[PDB]
Amino acid sequence: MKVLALRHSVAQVYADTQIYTHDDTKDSYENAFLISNLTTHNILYFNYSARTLEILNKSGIAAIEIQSLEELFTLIRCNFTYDYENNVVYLHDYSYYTNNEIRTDQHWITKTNIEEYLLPGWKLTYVGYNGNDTRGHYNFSFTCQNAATDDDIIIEYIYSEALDFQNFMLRKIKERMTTSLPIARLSNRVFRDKLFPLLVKKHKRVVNVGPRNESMFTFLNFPSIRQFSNGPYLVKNTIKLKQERWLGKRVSQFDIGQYKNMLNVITTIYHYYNLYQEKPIIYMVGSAPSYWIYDVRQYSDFLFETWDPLDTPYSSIHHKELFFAKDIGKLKDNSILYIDIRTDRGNADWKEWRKVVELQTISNLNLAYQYLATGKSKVCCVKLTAMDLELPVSAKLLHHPTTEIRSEFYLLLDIWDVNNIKRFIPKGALYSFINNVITDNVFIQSPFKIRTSVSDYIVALYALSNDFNNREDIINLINNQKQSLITVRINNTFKDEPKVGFKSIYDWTFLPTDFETTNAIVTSYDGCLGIFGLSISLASKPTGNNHLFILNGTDKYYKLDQFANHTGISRRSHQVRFSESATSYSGYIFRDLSNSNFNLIGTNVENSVSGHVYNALIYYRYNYSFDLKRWIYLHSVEKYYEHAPIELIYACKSAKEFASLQDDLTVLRYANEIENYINKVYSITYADDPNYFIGIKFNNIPYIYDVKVPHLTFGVLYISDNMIPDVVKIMKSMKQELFGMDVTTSYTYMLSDGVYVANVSGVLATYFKMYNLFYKNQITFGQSRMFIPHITLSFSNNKTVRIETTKLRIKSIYLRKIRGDTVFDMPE
Amino acid sequence: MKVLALRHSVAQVYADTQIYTHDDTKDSYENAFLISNLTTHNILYFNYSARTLEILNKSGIAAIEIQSLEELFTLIRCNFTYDYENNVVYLHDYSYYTNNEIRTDQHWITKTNIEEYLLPGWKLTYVGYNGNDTRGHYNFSFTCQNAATDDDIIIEYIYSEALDFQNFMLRKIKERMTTSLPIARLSNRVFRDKLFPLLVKKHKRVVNVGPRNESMFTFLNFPSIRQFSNGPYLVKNTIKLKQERWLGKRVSQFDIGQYKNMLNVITTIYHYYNLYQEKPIIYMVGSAPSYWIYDVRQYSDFLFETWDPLDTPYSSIHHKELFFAKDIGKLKDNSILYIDIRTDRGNADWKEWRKVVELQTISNLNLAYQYLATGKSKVCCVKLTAMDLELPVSAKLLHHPTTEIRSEFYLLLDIWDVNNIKRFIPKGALYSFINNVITDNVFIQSPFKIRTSVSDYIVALYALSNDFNNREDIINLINNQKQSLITVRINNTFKDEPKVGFKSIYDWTFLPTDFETTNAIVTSYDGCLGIFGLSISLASKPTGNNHLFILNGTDKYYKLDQFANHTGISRRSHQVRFSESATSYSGYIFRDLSNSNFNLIGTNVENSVSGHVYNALIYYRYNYSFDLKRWIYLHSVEKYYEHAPIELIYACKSAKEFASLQDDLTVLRYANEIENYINKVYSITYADDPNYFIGIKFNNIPYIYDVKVPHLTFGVLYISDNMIPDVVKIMKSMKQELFGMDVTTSYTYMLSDGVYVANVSGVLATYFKMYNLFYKNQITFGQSRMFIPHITLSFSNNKTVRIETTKLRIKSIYLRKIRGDTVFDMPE
Ligand SMILES: Nc1nc2c(ncn2[C@@H]2O[C@H](COP(=O)(O)O)[C@@H](O)[C@H]2O)c(=O)[nH]1
Ligand SMILES: Nc1nc2c(ncn2[C@@H]2O[C@H](COP(=O)(O)O)[C@@H](O)[C@H]2O)c(=O)[nH]1
Repeated sequence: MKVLALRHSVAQVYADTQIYTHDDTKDSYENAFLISNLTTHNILYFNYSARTLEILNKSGIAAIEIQSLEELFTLIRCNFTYDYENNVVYLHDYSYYTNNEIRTDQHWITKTNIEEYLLPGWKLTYVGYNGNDTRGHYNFSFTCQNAATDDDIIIEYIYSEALDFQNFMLRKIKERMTTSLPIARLSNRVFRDKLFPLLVKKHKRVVNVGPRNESMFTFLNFPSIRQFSNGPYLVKNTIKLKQERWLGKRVSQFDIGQYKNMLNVITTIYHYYNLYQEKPIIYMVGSAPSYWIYDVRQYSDFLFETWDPLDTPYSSIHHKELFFAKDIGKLKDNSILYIDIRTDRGNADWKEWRKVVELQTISNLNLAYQYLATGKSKVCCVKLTAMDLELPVSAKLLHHPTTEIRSEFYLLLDIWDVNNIKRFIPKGALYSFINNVITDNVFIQSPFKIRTSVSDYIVALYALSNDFNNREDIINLINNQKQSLITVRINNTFKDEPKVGFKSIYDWTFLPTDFETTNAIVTSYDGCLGIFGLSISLASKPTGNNHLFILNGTDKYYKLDQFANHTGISRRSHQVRFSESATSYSGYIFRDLSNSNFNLIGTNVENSVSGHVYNALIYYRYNYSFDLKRWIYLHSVEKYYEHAPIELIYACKSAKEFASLQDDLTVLRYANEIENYINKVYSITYADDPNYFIGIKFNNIPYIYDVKVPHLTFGVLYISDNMIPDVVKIMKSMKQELFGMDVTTSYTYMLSDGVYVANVSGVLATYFKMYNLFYKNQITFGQSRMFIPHITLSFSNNKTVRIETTKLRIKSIYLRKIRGDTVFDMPE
Repeated sequence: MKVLALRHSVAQVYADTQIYTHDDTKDSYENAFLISNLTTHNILYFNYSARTLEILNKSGIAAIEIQSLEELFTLIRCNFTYDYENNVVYLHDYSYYTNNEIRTDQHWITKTNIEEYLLPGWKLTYVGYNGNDTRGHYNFSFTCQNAATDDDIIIEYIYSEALDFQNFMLRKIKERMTTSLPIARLSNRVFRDKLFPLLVKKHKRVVNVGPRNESMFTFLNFPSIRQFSNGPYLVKNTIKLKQERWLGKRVSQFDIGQYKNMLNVITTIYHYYNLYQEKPIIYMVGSAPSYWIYDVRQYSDFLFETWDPLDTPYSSIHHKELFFAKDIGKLKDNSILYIDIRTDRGNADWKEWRKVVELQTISNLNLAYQYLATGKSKVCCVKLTAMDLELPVSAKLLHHPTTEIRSEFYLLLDIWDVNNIKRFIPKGALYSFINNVITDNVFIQSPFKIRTSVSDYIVALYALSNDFNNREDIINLINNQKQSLITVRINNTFKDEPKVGFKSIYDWTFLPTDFETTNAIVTSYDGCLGIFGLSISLASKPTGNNHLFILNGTDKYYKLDQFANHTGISRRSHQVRFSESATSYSGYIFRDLSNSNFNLIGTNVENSVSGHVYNALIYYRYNYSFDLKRWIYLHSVEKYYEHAPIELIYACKSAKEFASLQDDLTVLRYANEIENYINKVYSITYADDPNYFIGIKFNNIPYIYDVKVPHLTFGVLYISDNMIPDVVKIMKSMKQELFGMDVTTSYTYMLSDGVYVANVSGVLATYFKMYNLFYKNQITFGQSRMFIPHITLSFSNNKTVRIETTKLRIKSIYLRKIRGDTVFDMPE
């Protein structure tokens, strides 16, 4: 939506493409609301106060100050993510292709030969995390940087099994200039970066579920988190594999040895974090060039100590040019040891040189056992060729990709992988692992058992919703659990399909109303950006991979008009009402017809009902950022605004009817889901065949009438005959809000056959309060019909006569017994 | 399938269209099995014994004796349902259209004018229940009758809102001669007729869920059943309805007053059964012609006492030609009173004649209250026009259809509908009920709360599976419940769609493996016909509205090879193996490839594995009549046949692979559903890196070999060193089943690289038994690999050499320690 707030005396409207203008000082909250229901994508907000920007930025709507026009305004056009507490703009613009470069955020790729393999004239540069080395280009009122990088192209290529690179990047560079900016995917690495370091301090613990190599680096300075994912591959499960022979396969023009050397270490550490909640010393041998070190130090600071003949530019201590051979007792315990002692064949005979590779492998294991023989908290990660070896069963294999597959895989070990566990593995049982099994993830820790906990702050962002997880176990994990941040997918389709996918995998799909939480928000992506200190410039789409977010047990459940609020509620309706092929009164006509006020749709300008909810139900696909359920519970019990209980049912009933004609079975369910939850948090009682009624007499009715005493039957009630004395409290306590309300009549109509009446206006708000006042005193009031206030005139069938809006005022009020000869109260 | 058993010396094969022949005396149930896996639809079985027919008829396969050819054989061609205990054939042939008639089983339609409204030349006749008046036409070795009637055409027409009848029947008569005979629909009224009268005595109390007007007459002689359905419409819910005026609507050329007069009584009774498990006297007034009485007496015998000026042919006592006016104390209590006191306008003025209709209505209510003022167990059903009246809230309205809508509806009352409950109803609130609300069902009793019970024998045949019922509540109703007969729909589609429908309503879809019952059958429609004394001639289709049946807590759980047995298991495979575009060994090749015996598919003629289950998994859509789960649990614990535990996993693993290539995600689930249930009822242990092994030495190996001692490693085991003394028991107890088994070798092969071996044959059955005796003695034995028995010859790579099948015999057996220098047992 991208609100751009411009200087009062310096501000221009030009022939732009998606620009509305807004300017007012009516209210801070009410102005932001009126903005947030505006249609277009780019809005100029000419005279402003900081609090109207606060509310929007809190609502996930990116709203920012603009002080100048030449570059501060033209470059903040493009889409972005805004941290509204440190005033940093994370742009997501792929217009940097124009000066003919790609850009990464990993230093190691710059030292490859890749620029030989890019298209002619292109380069890569500006290597910083989130583009934090972009900010040197711009000089604004705010800090700014373009976090768009092409990590996708390079990393997918490695996992792509394709060999021509120019063909590859030319394909993908054309995909972005064709298809939609995946803004939600890009904004997550921003979200993840600030999401954890504050969460860790606030709760003192955290568990994450399903981390992928999106987060290879997020957690390197967080030992005290415990991540769970797909389990590892074990030596225990090589016995499955059919035998196979050397397969010389090349899948990368440019050498990516530094990438696996980075991943195998990183895997080794998250393992060490899994076992002990501490973080190690990191010894190394055989790995000099190590341009992947500087990538690591941008996140967490580790002590790297290396033994290699060649240059290690990036380390604390490069101890020797000798490679660590048997001086093994000189190592500290709190450690990991990464062994990559290797060789390179020259032109020597492969059949005889193979003998050398076998002997190193025997040695490299002897180093591993002697390491793990003495001290505790020691992990290894050792180099192996594919030959017959005696390996521990419970150990974990790794084959992160490389330049080319030529028979080697790495093994990592723990202290208990030595304690009397050993198996013999044949040769071709390893090649069968090498050649077909690519390791996908450095996070090889055990799966998350789906059950509630009370010490755990559980995060689960894109791990659950998979079809293979028990639906009810995740539901109960969400309902019967405090302390979390869970994400699940919304049922964004019609005909209520419970499982939705890509023709590869299906995922479980939810509505908001699957969950009877106790104190929790259930909002969208943009809403939770606001909760955690962020705001985004692009709105969510009605279809596509939208996801419910669920915050349990948080400080922000009571702060309703701040976060996950009624912002954005009517944005799509206003499009339908005025523009997209309908009359402006379409919603004002339908809901009265569907609630049996179909004779009268004149007074549907004002005094209609079913405001917030009817929009929340039929356009949930757009505005599920508004947690409807949280809105209702906090008005059951006053913890601004107030509507009667009755109005919410009519909002539900009309959405059913609407979804029936449309045949949108998902709204139709969602309407059923709500209305019996409305009848849950509070009951509703109906004096269907009442005994008493509240009546209002007037001085003079400016109409023709044959009924001997015209009156307004203001409401009916069914009570016991000694709760009269506490009914009369209410008439007495609000006698002037009835004498003081603008009763007006302007016309006659036909309420029904043989019942010719007037219309009364301007009274309902008092009627809705009166229903609430009687309610909590446990007094029945009102019928299941819609109370349309009317003054009876005659039992005939006549013509609607219009007069000027003539004010009527109150003779008296009275509480009358139906078919009785006496009353007991009448204010005056 | 329709097995027709022909006389030995009198039996003919002619140029017929779907005829196989079968004839053998091998073994009774093995013969029926071989039959039941035959392809075609009509089978001649030339020389037979009664027990082979018993098994099939018990298996739901209709199998019958044929003694003659001219008419006993030619007319038993057509499809039918067979009661194999009373030897009655219920034919389902619509060839009676040829002599130009329709046929009903309700006497009242014959006295209408309908034959004026049939197509020219047609008639209707032969009015008996199930066609029980057909049997006078045929003189066979068995009783027989054609239960095909055209109740559909007439009854749908009444509920169709269409007015031209010739156009109607001509449409539907053409639907049957176009589309498929719905047998699963016609055989149910047979099923329902014998299903309840035996069930009521056995369980002592029966509840049925969702009865429709399929069963208007089934239950009239069963008070002690308690039916539940959609609740009634109440006076309480007229307050919803918009006001409306007289709507003169004609929807039936022929008068169907007798139909509503039948339904309103019948509704009145099932109500009385609901309140008081009882059955009443049935007084009447205003209803003389009453040709619907004889329909009632064909099911249950009631005392009907009528007051009407005109002829009542069918009753016990037509007391007077005066109509029951105020002599009301002369009635017995245990009763229902049906009031239809009415009039017929002549040419009198409708505006003045209307006054008469109003006064009767006031009177007809006075009769109703005076009735229900004195005695207990009294139920009324009274005639009303649409006018303003003072009605009880809790009463129940009825507008079963009629000739034409001209402002009348009937009301029924109970004893508590009078006890200080009354409301005023306006005129047009009734017309709005009349004109739009057609009553659907005489069964207006309250819904079934979906929860388990221990006194209840619950039937639920086609009521559950609806999308609006909580899935888990019905699941737990099936799992956590004994004493029932539940039906649910099968997931007959691919891509595992949980809810399936007609684009009108969706219904919850199941697999068999959703349910961990304790002692229950989960079979098809045809299987349960066998259980209850029936058998059907048409097989179920792979797609269409197939339904799981679930019998809990019944005497027949242990009788495996009788009911819901392995009958029919391989019918579709044999079609695929030989005919439908594949080699006969296709299944014998695939399952070895998918279980890593892919080097060898020579010995897949015999000694293959995964027999019953692999067919039960990939063709479940055809043979879900075989409850796979019941088959497995009763072989976990011996309560004929025996296979090893190991074989069932390989059956599951191969179905996964099969369903992966096909991408049939439902088998793929169903395979996962089973294999961890296999690992549930019993564990499996694997000596993956064993310590000991069982070895077998031979006199002389007729091959070339370089290993110093060729041997058969018959099996491996991982045990403690003082469970040798109870391993040797089994070494001893089966020493001759090893010496006595037909060890044979016929060729060499390559088991793997550098391992050149022979093949051993004919030993596995002993190997599978041995696995079980070590098993229940809690001894590990076998690896996760498939044990392919082999004699090692040389560590080279050579050519398969074939020899004649040469028998090898045992020098000795021995239990050896892996890499040890001693043994401790060797039989000889
Ligand atoms: N009673 C009530 N009315 C509202 C509320 N919010 C908006 N409205 C009404 O709905 C209108 C929405 O205007 P629109 O967004 O359709 O132009 C407002 O001008 C106001 O009349 C609310 O919270 N409570
Ligand atoms: N072990 C075992 N084999 C069976 C069983 N039933 C059938 N078979 C085998 O499977 C074959 C099936 O023959 P088909 O029906 O394919 O012509 C039988 O001839 C027999 O060899 C059984 O219950 N157990």
